[PDB]
Amino acid sequence: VSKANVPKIDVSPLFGDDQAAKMRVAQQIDAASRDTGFFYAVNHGINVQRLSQKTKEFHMSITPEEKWDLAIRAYNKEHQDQVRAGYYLSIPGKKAVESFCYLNPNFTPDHPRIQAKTPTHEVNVWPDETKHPGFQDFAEQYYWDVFGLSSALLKGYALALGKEENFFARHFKPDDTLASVVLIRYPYLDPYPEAAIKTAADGTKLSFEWHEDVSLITVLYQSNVQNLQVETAAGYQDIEADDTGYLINCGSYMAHLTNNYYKAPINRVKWVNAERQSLPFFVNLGYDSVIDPFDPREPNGKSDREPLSYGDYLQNGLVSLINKNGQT
Ligand SMILES: CC(C)[C@@H](NC(=O)[C@H](CS)NC(=O)CCC[C@H](N)C(=O)O)C(=O)O
Ligand SMILES: [Fe+3]
Repeated sequence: VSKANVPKIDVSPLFGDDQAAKMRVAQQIDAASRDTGFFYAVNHGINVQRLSQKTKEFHMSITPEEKWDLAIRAYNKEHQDQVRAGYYLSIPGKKAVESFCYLNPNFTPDHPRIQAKTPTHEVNVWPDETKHPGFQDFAEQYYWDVFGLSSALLKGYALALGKEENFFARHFKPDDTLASVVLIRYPYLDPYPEAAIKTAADGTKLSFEWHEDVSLITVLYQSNVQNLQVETAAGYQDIEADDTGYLINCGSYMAHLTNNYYKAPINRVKWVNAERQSLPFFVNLGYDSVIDPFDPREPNGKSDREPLSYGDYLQNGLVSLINKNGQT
């Protein structure tokens, strides 16, 4: 098994006003997006030490009672509105992974999309404050911190594609974003449940099978345990861990709108028997966001692909991913 080329890109110029320096970051994003599809964003300004500490404190203290009370509909029939947000339970002996997903904190009962019952919009559920002091405040603050980094990254992707820097970010707004955070715990288990280990076609033991990401881009922090692989024509390559950087890649919405010029890399999660954290932020636009496709390979830039509404894309992508790779 070879190792993927995953460059470490200093993204700090994307927060500034040095336009030429931003173009030099964009060039690196372009190069990575045309190669394996992944890069590490470094010098990003997020305190990832506190992110990992606060996330660990939550995973390691929530009780079974609290998990039922927060559980998504797949684990608790009483919670028919929780298709996305809430707790995703492990199944001892069968399923090792567990996680907590939350959405835009601005999705309240006031919100027009909640009042209209538009799919993919939900009001977040939270544990008891006294049982988890500071957790909700940390998690909401983190949502906006990673939103800020993601907006910067989107300026880099726009410039990389020959567009003005707001081409993506203009659709990425705090009032309507469908972006999500998932706080995933992959546990150490001895013995490890065989049912929680899948065997790939190439014989590799996996915790999550091959897929393209359902996102515009994915902005991922993981603890320092190597696990991810990306598919190339020459086979799967290992993505090295870097618990100081954010692992970035394009999702299938980007592949659609660029006429596959920036592909959505196929990736999978190797089985590793080690306690670790996986904390993705899925950069999703608003429900009615439509980006007009283009083809950077063509002199005239024209694409014949249909503009896709982001909400319909997300609803179908999340359902399909559950159908293909299982309820997480
Ligand atoms: C590879 C990581 C991103 C992570 N995998 C994942 O998070 C996988 C593959 S991208 N993603 C999903 O299952 C989609 C979760 C969407 C979320 N419930 C929501 O409502 O928005 C892992 O560690 O398994
Ligand atoms: Fe993925």
